[PDB]
Amino acid sequence: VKPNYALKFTLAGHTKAVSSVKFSPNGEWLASSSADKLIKIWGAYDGKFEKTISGHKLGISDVAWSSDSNLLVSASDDKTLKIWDVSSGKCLKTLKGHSNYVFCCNFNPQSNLIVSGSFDESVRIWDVKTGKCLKTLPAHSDPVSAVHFNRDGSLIVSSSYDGLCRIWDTASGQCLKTLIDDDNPPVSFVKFSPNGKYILAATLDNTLKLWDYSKGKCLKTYTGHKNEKYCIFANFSVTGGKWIVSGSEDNLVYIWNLQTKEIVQKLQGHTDVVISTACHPTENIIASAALENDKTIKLWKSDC
Amino acid sequence: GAARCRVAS
Repeated sequence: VKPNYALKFTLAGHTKAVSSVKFSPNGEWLASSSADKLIKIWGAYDGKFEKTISGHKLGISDVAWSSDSNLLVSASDDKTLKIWDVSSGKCLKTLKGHSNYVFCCNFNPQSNLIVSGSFDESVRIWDVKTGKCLKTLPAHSDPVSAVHFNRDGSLIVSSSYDGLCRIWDTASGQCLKTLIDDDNPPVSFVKFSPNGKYILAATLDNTLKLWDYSKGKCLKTYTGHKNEKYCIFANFSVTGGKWIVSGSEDNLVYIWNLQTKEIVQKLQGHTDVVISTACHPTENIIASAALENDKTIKLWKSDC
Repeated sequence: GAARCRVAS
């Protein structure tokens, strides 16, 4: 069984590179962030432009949805995060305390906490309601490329250019596990699997790895794509066949069979590094987005 | 720009 993703929509409007795209949990929307300092909201099924959200003073590297689809949080070169009400476009809170670019962000499933990672080598945990920083973890010795809560919120996984992935106890801020691998190439992305047992980690040696972090064992590797330079998002696709999905520096989207690790599809049509991909929560839809020479988002749809 | 859209310097 292989998918047949085909291009259905191209979404123009960002005036610099996109940094990331995320589907809302309720499946209705796609949020995009860009170096052009803006967030844009689009119809997930027809690509219809919905609105522009502004207020960051410098470009944005990441954006994430709350579990009820009502809020966004963004991470910006201006050293802040911003919490936005999606329906009104208003900035509800500005999260201050990082001393360098904020690179990555995420809500916990409860949506009362935000986790962020920054060039300042720290991971910060923020209270959504008050906007205050609850914890600063001296998480890494280089920029923090990704941060993600597990399915029950008790754990955070972080990755860094220092070559490490770390698992943290949310409540205490304490490090539960450090995953090191080979010669510790920069770790450019990480997230938990949907069941919470694995982490998918990208490294800048053109490699994705599925880890049982619980035992410290690499279960799968996904290769054949180009990833040496940028922190490119990877995903679990679970609505049809079980795929791994990633952008690539050869301007393609790659799709691998999760179990066999074979490439099952390469999506062509972007004209620059596909910095970000997202998988729709209920339909076989991929959103992909690219850097400066392209600046567009594409929506692709498959029968399986 | 944005950190994610740049390479490490």
